[PDB]
Amino acid sequence: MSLAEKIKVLIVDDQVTSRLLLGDALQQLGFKQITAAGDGEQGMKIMAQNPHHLVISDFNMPKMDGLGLLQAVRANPATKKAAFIILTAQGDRALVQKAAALGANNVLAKPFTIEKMKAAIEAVFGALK
Repeated sequence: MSLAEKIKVLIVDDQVTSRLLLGDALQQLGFKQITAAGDGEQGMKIMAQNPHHLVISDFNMPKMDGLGLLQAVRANPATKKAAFIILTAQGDRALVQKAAALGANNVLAKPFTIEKMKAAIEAVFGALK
């Protein structure tokens, strides 16, 4: 169609260390494509403007955090298939299901552990039934 792969990873964080970590963790995972722009908002338009299948951001001061992205997806079905990640000192499946049920396509946390991170990604990728 427009993108044989149409599988791009969007990772934008206010802090480099944060965006670097995520990009690093996902890097070793060989995600697909690391796309970062300004912030959730900047990365949202930059991401939407193109193909994407992952939306990970930090909690620094993004104009469009995980939830923010979800809200955007609700306006754009193009990113409605993009799984966003939101790392916070909360990590509650309740919030995940809350947003994930609010309309979000997929909300996963970005743990410092490869086990959790690999699991999250493994889910964001697999997401079978």
